[PDB]
Formats: sequence, structure tokens, C-alpha cells
Amino acid sequence: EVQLVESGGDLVKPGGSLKLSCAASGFTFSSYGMSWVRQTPDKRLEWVATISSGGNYIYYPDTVKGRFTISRDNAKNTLYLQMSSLKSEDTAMYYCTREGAYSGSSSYPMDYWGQGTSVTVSSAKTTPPSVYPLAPGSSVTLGCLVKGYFPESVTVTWNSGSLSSSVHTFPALLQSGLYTMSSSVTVPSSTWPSQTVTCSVAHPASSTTVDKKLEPSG
Amino acid sequence: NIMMTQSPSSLAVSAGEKVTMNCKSSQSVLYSSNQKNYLAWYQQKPGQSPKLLIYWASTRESGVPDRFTGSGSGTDFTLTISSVQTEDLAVYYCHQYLSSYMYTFGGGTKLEIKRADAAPTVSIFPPSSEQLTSGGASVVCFLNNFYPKDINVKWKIDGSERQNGVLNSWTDQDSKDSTYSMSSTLTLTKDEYERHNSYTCEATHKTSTSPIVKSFNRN
Repeated sequence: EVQLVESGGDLVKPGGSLKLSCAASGFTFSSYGMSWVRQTPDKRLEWVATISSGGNYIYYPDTVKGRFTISRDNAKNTLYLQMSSLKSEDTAMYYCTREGAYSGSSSYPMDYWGQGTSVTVSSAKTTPPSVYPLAPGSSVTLGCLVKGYFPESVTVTWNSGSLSSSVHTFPALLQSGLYTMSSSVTVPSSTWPSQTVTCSVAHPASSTTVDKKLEPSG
Repeated sequence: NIMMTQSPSSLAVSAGEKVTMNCKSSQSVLYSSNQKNYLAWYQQKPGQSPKLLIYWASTRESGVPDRFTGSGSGTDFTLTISSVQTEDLAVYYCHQYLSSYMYTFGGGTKLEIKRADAAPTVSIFPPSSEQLTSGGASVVCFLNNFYPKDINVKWKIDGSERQNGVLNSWTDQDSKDSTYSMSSTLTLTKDEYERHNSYTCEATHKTSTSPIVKSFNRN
């Protein structure tokens, strides 16, 4: 089973450096060329770099040449991306891909892609979010307002994942150089407030976990 | 640089219908020595990385369903889905991998699922105790499980429509029901909030000539 696991993604100040890693398994890593492809907020796919099976031949597009360095360690089954002179237009999801063709021979495109690591290039500081419960003043809609955090992302879970197929996660929007998002749950009238409903917000960027119990009014 | 152009940017199709999406390269991707087209198609389902569908413009990858069919040569290519499934909700990208050239991708075609029209379930929420404690006051409206995506939200404070400090966010199409959801947030200061009493949010949707109105009074 082919597995490509990227890591290293982070918030970096413009002009800074960052090293991405990709752990490969389930295939003879040393017989394939690897590549990095990034996906920007507009959802566009952009080829970043490629390295031959051995690490002898390296290819870059004009957007990255001179700033980025692709490398690999065939003994550790790992692919690397050393990024330097980072700029805001480098903010994207970085995917580790595997070139479909065996060693040198051409005609097969990249087939396996990893899950990605997101990289944020911004002069904005890490801010933990403020979590506010949304309770009303057969079914009942509850919510959580997660305001003023940076960078993305935050992860909201209801009853620590026990709730539900009835969750909605609203994409964050940048408001005054900080992100704001919301989440909602719909539970039967019989379960709330008789049984406890809590939202758990985690922002790994600020090492923040905040659990807010939703309580009724009046 | 070989420019990949995809059309349309997005298309809505009902389950069990035929779908055709086009890809155009700025120059021929046919090899002539190989006599092969160096064009691939990838599918990217929500929250996932892309998955290879078609290579050599016509050949399907291993576990790819027969409903997916690639065609064309030179500069004009198409991806066809014969019996569209709810599972086929994804962004489809074309890619050129011509040997002597830098790798390129098309902008992608967003395939959305057509469902029956559904009206939103509207819920209004007053500012939390802890928010007021910090000096701010956000009034939230959730417009859940509606179809199509087009919806209007107007906020009313003591009868007057407010157009300062509102942010609206749409969810992507549901995996389970093909509907959209939207959250509208009116942000005021604690002072501006305490100066008024009635807070209303009205939703207008294709489904009814009548707005769905949800309100509260600070008492």
C-alpha cells in the first residue's frame, strides 16, 4: 500500500526558511522520481520541483528556482523541500507526489499524492482563538463562534467526535487580519439541554485546546 | 510554457446524467515519435489529495470505474462521466507531462450535484455572556441545508436594515444530502448592541416568495 506522508508545514515570516519532509512507504522509493506540487487558496495546482530516482537530476519551474531545494535520502525513504526567501505567494498546501515512470524512462505521469502540509507565509502573529457558545435565546440547532485566531486552521468537534452527521463547519474568513469561523450541530429537542453538548476547539498553531459547554438561557 | 485551459469552470449535473468537461493546451501534447498524447486527468474529492484517473488521454488508471472516459488528441481533450454518481462530486484537473516541458495543470472543472430545491432551516443566536464580557457582540444566523446555493440575508436592528459589519460564509455541498449551509454574523460593539433591542435576520430563497424571519429581543 503506497503511503506518502508530508510534514513540516508551518507559519513563516516573509523572507524566511522552512524544510518540508515526506515519508514514503509501500514501494521501492529509490526506483521512482519524486515531485512537489502545491495547491494555492484559489485551488490551482502548481508543480514546484522534481528529483530523479537517485537524486542526480533536479528540475525547477521559474517561480521557485534559486529559492527552493529538492533533495532525498534513499536510506531513510524520505523526500525533502528546503524553502528559503519565502514570500506570501508561497502560501499553499504542499503535496509530495511520485513520478509514475520507472527510473529514467518517460510516458507515465505522477500517480500517488500524499495528504499535504500547509505552509503560511505571513507577517501576522499566532493568536489563539476566542470560543463563544451559540445557544438559543423537535430539533435544536446549537453552535460555536471561534473568533480572532491566526493562522488557520482550527478544528471544531462536537461531544469530542460523538456528534454527529449533523455538524456544519463554516470556512474561516479574514476579518481585521485575523480569522473567524463557526460550527453548528442539530440535535433532537429530547437530548438538549437534558444531556450535555460541548464543542472542542483546537488550534495546534497556538497549542490551544478550548472546550465550551453549551448552556440554556432563561 | 504549455497553458492548460479548462471549460466550464463549474457545472451542475443530476445523478445518472452524462457529463462532458473540456481541456485545451496552448500547443500540441501529441508526441509523434511515441504517437501518444501526454495528457492526464486527476480527480480531487473534497478534503482529499488528487487521484489519477486517465493517462495518455484515453487509458484509465487501475481502480477507475468504466463510466470515466477520456478522449481527444493534439490540443483538444475531454473527460466524460457516463452515469454521474453523487460520489463523483469533485474538481477535475487536466495535466500535461510532455518530456521536454515544465509540468502544467488546468484550472480545474468543479462538478456539483443537482438536487431538489430545499428551503433553509434558520436559527438566530444572541451574543454570548463571555463575548459581551470582552467588549464585543456578535449576532449569528445559520441558514442550514438549502439548495440551490443562491440565498439572501438581510439583518434588521429595530426595523432598520444594517449593512455595516456582516460576514457570510457558505459551506461546500454536503456529501450526504448535496445541500449548502451558510452562517451570517453581525458584529457590533457591546455599546452599539445595548443601544437597540430587536435583532432580526431574514432569509430569501428561490423556494418561497416569503422570507424566513428569525428574531430576538434583549428581554
